[PDB]
Amino acid sequence: EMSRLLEERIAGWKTQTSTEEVGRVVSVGDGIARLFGLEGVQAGELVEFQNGMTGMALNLETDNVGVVIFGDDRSVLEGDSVKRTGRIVDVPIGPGLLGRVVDALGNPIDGKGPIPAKERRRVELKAPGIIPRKSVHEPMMTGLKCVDALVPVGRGQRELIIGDRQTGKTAVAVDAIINQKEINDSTDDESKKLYCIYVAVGQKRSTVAQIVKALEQRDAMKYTTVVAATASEAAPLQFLAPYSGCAMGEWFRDSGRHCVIIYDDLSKQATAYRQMSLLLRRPPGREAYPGDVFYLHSRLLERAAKMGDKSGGGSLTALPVIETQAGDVSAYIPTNVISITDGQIFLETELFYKGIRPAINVGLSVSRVGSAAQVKAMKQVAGTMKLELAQYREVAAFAQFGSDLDASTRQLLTRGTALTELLKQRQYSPMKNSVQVCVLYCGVKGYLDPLDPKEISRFESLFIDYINANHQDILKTIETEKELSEKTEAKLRAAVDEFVAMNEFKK
Amino acid sequence: GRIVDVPIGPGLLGRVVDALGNPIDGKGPIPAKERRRVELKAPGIIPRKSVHEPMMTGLKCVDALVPVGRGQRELIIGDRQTGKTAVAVDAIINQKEINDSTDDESKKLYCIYVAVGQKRSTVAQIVKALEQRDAMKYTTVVAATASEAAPLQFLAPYSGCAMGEWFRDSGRHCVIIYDDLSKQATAYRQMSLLLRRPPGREAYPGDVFYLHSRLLERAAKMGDKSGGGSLTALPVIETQAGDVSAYIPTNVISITDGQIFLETELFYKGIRPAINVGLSVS
Amino acid sequence: KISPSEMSRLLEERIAGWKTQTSTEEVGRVVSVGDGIARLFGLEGVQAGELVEFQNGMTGMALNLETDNVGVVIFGDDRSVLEGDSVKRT
Amino acid sequence: QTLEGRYASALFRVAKKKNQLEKVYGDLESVRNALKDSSEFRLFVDSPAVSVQQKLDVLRQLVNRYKFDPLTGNLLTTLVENKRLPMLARVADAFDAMYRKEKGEVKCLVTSAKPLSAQQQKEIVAALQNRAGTQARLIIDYAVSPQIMGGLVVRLGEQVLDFSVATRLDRLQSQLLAPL
Amino acid sequence: NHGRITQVIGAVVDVHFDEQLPPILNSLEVQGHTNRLVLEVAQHLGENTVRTIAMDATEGLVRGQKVVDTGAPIQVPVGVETLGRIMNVIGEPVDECGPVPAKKTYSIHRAAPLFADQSTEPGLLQTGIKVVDLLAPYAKGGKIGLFGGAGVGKTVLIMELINNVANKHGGFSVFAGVGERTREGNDLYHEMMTTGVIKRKKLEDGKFDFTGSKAALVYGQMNEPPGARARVALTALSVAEYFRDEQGQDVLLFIDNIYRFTQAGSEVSALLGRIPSAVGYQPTLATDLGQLQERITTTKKGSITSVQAVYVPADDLTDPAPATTFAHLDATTVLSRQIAELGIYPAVDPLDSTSRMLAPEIVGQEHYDTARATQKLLQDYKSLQDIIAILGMDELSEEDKLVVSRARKIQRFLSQPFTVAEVFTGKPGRFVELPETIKSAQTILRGECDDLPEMAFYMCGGLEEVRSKAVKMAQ
Amino acid sequence: NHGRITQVIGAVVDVHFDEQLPPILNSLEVQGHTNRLVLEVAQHLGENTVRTIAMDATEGLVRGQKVVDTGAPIQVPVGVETLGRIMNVIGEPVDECGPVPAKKTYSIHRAAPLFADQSTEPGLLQTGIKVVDLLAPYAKGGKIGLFGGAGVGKTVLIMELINNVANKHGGFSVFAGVGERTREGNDLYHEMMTTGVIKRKKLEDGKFDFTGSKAALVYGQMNEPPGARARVALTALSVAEYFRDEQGQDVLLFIDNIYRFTQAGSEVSALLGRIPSAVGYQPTLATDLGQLQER
Ligand SMILES: Nc1ncnc2c1ncn2[C@@H]1O[C@H](COP(=O)(O)OP(=O)(O)OP(=O)(O)O)[C@@H](O)[C@H]1O
Ligand SMILES: Nc1ncnc2c1ncn2[C@@H]1O[C@H](COP(=O)(O)OP(=O)(O)OP(=O)(O)O)[C@@H](O)[C@H]1O
Ligand SMILES: Nc1ncnc2c1ncn2[C@@H]1O[C@H](COP(=O)(O)OP(=O)(O)O)[C@@H](O)[C@H]1O
Repeated sequence: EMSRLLEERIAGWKTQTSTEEVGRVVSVGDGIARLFGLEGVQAGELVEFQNGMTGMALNLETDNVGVVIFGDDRSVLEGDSVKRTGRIVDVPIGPGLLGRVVDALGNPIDGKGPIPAKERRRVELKAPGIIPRKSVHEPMMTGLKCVDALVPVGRGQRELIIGDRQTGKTAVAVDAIINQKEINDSTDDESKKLYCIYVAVGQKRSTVAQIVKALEQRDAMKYTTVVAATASEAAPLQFLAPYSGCAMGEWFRDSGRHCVIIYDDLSKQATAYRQMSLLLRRPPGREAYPGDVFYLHSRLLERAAKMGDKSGGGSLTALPVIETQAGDVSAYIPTNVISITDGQIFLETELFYKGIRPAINVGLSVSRVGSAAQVKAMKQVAGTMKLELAQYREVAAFAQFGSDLDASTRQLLTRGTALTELLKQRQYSPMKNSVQVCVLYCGVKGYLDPLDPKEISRFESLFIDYINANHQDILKTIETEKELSEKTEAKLRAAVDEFVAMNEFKK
Repeated sequence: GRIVDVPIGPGLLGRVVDALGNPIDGKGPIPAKERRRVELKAPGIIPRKSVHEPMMTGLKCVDALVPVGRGQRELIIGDRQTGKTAVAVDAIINQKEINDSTDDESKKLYCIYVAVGQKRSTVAQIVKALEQRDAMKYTTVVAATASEAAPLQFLAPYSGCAMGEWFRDSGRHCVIIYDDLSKQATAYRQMSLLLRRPPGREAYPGDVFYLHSRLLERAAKMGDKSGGGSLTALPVIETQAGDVSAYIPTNVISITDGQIFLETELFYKGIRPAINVGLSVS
Repeated sequence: KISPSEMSRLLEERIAGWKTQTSTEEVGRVVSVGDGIARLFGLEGVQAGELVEFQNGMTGMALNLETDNVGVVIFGDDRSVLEGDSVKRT
Repeated sequence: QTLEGRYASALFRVAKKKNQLEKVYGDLESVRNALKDSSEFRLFVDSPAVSVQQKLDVLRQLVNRYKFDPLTGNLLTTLVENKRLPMLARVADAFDAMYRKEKGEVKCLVTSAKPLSAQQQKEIVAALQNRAGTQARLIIDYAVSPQIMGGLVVRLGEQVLDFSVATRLDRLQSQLLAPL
Repeated sequence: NHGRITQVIGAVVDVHFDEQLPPILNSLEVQGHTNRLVLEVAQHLGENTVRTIAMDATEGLVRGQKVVDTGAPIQVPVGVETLGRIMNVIGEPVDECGPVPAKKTYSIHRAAPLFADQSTEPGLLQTGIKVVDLLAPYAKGGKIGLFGGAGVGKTVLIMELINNVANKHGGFSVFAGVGERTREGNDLYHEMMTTGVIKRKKLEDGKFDFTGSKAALVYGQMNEPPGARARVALTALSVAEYFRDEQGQDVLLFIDNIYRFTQAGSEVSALLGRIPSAVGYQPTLATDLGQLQERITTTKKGSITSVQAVYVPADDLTDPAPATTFAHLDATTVLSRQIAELGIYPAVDPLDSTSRMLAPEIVGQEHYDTARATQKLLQDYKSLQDIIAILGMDELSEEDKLVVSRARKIQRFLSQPFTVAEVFTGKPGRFVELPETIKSAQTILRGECDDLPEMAFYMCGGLEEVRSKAVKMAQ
Repeated sequence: NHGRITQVIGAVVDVHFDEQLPPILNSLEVQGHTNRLVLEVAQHLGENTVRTIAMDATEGLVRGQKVVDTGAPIQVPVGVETLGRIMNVIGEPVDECGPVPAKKTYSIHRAAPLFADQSTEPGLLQTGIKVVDLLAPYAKGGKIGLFGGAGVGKTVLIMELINNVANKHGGFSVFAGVGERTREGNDLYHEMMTTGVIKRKKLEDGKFDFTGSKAALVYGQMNEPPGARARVALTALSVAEYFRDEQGQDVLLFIDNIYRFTQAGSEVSALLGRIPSAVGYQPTLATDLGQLQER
């Protein structure tokens, strides 16, 4: 009717009509952008700006479109053109990410090439339900004595590593990663192998590089992948990276494999969500955190599951990590995650400055699964260990009066101190399960009570080498039967007697 | 064209009604011919007199150490589950002898119980406790419960004062017990925030003082020319962690002729009623 | 939500083709008053921190320059200022 | 009151004073029709990629290339200067309503089913002697709650004369349930 | 009626109808979508526009998609066919056992019973727990609250009450989960199919027969939006109102984390355009709760006993949500972390806990006096905490030392090993009757157990176990 | 580009361009008054309008005043000529000794090192102090807190660390004053000129000769507005990244206080209208601290 006039004057009018798949930036700021156009855009859709930057179509207003930029607000200008990718925010998955550091969106950063691609599972998917899920009935060998004994981690669990800074959270995580090497190399069957994902949020890049170097050192990247969203990276990317890791693990969960994700910082994810909300003008709440933080965390943590018999049988554990402030667990975020998780591993600065490392408290650390995430051989020992440690914790208030107290109390204090000095371990030095069972047997059969505390280190080491040199048959019989029968028990007592004979100690 | 108004009279005695005078007992309509405006101007300085008559509460520590007159406004402030409703119910129950042993309406004391935010189970329990003792032929009740909308919760105490001004003006006496007077302020906050009015501190508006002053200045003792009536007031307040440094408790303490504090330490030590006679004054 | 340029005394000129924008950068009209603040339309050219002077002898400081108005703080009481009072720079 | 109300009042005023009413009325009607028929003029108005100078140039070329007054051009220049061009439609509607209200009202009206030319004539003449407004362009409708008696609303808001069966019946009943 | 989507903001959807609008609370079905997305109307805005809340995720919606109005609110089936079955907020079963072949459907939204149709009769419950049977007796046909933070044993306490009540109830029951762990949901389903509370039978041709079940299940969990979390309790209440209105039966109603019913509103109102209250909560925080609670009430037709778990964020009991909720309860039980850190379980604070069924006209005079004496003792022990922390027990007199001894003894005696805790505690469970609890408390107050130690009362039930444990500990 | 001012709200200047808007963080120079004013873009708003934070005061500014776009962010000069000098956030010297005749310039907003260009081998830093090297060993590429005011020997500790690291490791150093007292800056400058950390030798013509020194200085004075106290650590950090990247050295960087960086960030966020976080701090706190500290 009159379009000739606009075509004549504007000189480029006919092209700006198709606003269904292409749009135009209008405003920029605070990681948010406003576009005019893109009427056929889906919510949560991935969007591609002019200069290669990307974003998520978060809000679809009546005329404008509100977009979140996965980057810094310098590669985006008012006037820039915007396209539709036609798909929801997605990330690659499968084998090919193993041994690979990646950003939130599967883009590599270690400088070794591109990453192959499956059908690019989505990110904010819904968790499973009640029928395909299954209860947890098998362990996840972490390699820490106190954990595998008193706070056992299952296969299908969601357990929290909570503690102040410089307490050994990344250390627990990396020992849990390194211990899976022998189990994976010895099996060659993905139904028994356990993969892993390590998500860094707000973490120092040098620390991430050191972690990756220590894993390549110890050959612990054949079965792990890493997802880095560091302090310099944007807030949307920190908000994403956990979901990208969980989407990478959903492949194993749905393919019958087993896996474990370690979100090394969730408080930074929550800080970034608070940031995005306050920059989106949303109304703050308790500690300025919005109300969608519980939903934010539970969307992510409710995916960790043990699939059932008809859904393949796979599994996906989850070891989220939380930093506190002066040991306060009555705060908002710790309680929000404790109301989501099935356990707790607590870490202290008192024990970490004294020297007890790993500084895993045992009165505050718990586990809902419990004995069902143990083997019978380790049940039979860790039960007695937990009982004796409870007794020692009870009666340690009056330890200075040990001379005034009965022989029973002094024996309890001696056994408890021996166990406490036996739960100690070095950095980057896990232990097999049979070795753990042997050591805790030695500990709970009074073989360490008369022995001096400081000797228990070299004692333990020598004993380990002994049973790794002579009694390999015992070790394999334990690893096979998953039980301490009377025959293996007598063999082990004989070996312990031969060791205390052949070796000299302070007491 | 009508400003919001409610019926008044002795047809309310023995009956249970909502914020607007509509009955909910389920037995009959409201036989009252005269109405009265809900929000009204309190009486001024000249048509008043000093407080000289006592209001027998039935308790001992109250009647001895924190006495209450006819024309007073005494606050009952404490924590949850301390004996606030029980104090008011005993004040109500003590009057049946005084009323049975006379036919002088100038000496009988009628009663009004406004319940804001309460649950219908609790209101029914109270009505049952009163019927079991024949303590309904001189009381009325105004139930603006939680399912009942915010404006009804906001209007119920003014409706009670409207029902009591009939006694105050007609030469008779009266007592009115506002129960959960903080739910009124909750409802006002709710209304102003859904009407997009801007808040103050603790998200309340600034008109809370003019919300409670209008209401409590209707309690009064009139002179011998205006009949000689009276309207006593006994508001009730629930504090949290004993914090009386808050806004609503502070306002209501600052606009009352006394205080009756109630504590859980004294409630569990064995002192019941758990009235602290140091902080409590009149 | 309306701007001072959109009021129905100016739009009766703009619609009528009146181009009497010869009103200089020195003079403006008061638009709103309250609590020691005034809001003017015009004075495109006034500096921030500059002194301005009203009809009735008083003076004020221009602080919040804006795209559609100018914000002024008064060295006195608001009973003197009203209803399009002329404001001139110094 | 509103923004479109402001511009519509200003335009109705000036076009009644100086240029003419009918000219600006036809101009606004033509613009509204081009807006609702072209389907790209609307996007030209809404889009922010168009510069103010291209906007004014295309608006002046529409002025010259079409039967167009100077008042409407000044309106468009004002709306562009103040970022109010999307309110062209609303403004046009506001301009439309006033003129037809000045001249003659349109009224709604309800029956049960099709009446006859006879009682239709009676209805229109009765409503005309009631209005004393020489121009009346009405509506017919069918809602059967008011049983058959002719209910209506002569459109000025403060007169909804409820000549109906069921309504008078129920009002009477609720009246005669009074006590004594 | 057909409508179009115009705008989408998270869990909120703005829709435009042409001819005729739907009223509020009505349900709308989105058509151009993978799953069955349902929207519940909440507001009207003008321009024939309507605001709605989505019962699922909005990822994939388009400005232009089509919506159909069902003409009525959400409808959940009712009958004896919902028994022994799980059902989400929209009534769809997620048990993977077939559809729900129920004749009649009820609306999620119903007005509460009136004032005249209420019946407040004082009864008691046999929970088997000492603390509540003694100091906070539970009311048959009333509301009960378990207030607590995170990790204090609410879910464990509810599972114990289920084991000790529902199995010994006979009537019907319902369990709602509003933001609880799917793990414990599956665990409850399997424990019910074990204990016979749910009696599933696999007919041939893949059919199922839940005949014999005595518990319904409604689950809207943490993996759900706020709109799908703020409308589950209403579904469960409809399911129970069917029973206690038509069937006339007495029902139980366990609810897990009612706090989410508020949290959802708090993460929705900001998107609905409402001004936030003190801590970001709603202005409708009291009415949205009362319209839920007033449907829970004993009446002349039937009875609802109710057991609600109330979260306490940041261990702050002064929050507006629990503050409001305190006014609606007939019985209360406040769990504490200071008491849980001592290893006492159930970690009930008997001073913040209370009830209305403790008066001498309901429980006897010996029960009343024992409870009040215990409260006096525990308050007298609380009053010495400061001076004990600073100076020590040696400063105290002998009456105060006796008080401290008996208070620690009765603290440790008010601890019970449950049956559901055997998996991570090992020790078997101990049901405890009321006269036994009362005799034991009487003796501990009198002084017939001062000779015993303090750790002999830990997890023993009655006193015969305590004396046997003191004997064995003497060695 | 060339634009015009449209409004002035304290230290928040809104500017309008006709075409080819500048990106965010770019620099803009105001034209038409003394005391050269520079505005850093921070936000786009529509209508071809942008928002900017000023590095100096806004008194005497006019609407419609002309503005030029430099086409890049604040660019500080770098080189061995910046040794011994003092510089403000905009690279200008404030020591009254001449201009910085450097052959290069670096932006103050630079991306951090990637994951590939990072050393996995940690190593100590040989300071030369006994208690330090014994009980609190420093690290290369590390960040060391220093809790202490005056009356303790902090300035002397600083100068000794500088001198020893320059003698042994051959590395240069940088000192950033984030909202410091002016007399304190004067005292530090004269103490350096006394102790030999700076070598300011006069020349015959009347110029100065900043010969072999061991520390550059970047000062954002207290009298400067927020935005300078916020982009000073970044200025010094780019000055140090020059030595790290190109010269290939192990350098130092002393920061007079890191709390004033946060003060300035919170101020800037309040001016720009961002809703403050828990204790008034901005919502971009950890993000900005990471943008700083990951370099
Ligand atoms: N079992 C251990 N044995 C020896 N050294 C240990 C042990 N655990 C931790 N350390 C030391 O504690 C320091 C911190 O290590 P780690 O990175 O694991 O802490 P973190 O929990 O990640 O703290 P943050 O995340 O706040 O940096 C390291 O210097 C480490 O060498
Ligand atoms: N003199 C008393 N003797 C025995 N018991 C009492 C006495 N006074 C109060 N109680 C008990 O105090 C509890 C609360 O009763 P009441 O109805 O007064 O609640 P309240 O103080 O109004 O607080 P709230 O309404 O918030 O629950 C009840 O358990 C009651 O039995
Ligand atoms: N009867 C009990 N005896 C000993 N410990 C218990 C008992 N019940 C719970 N605990 C502890 O309570 C904690 C979990 O309680 P639960 O109510 O499920 O958590 P939440 O309140 O967050 O839902 C576990 O650590 C569990 O070991």
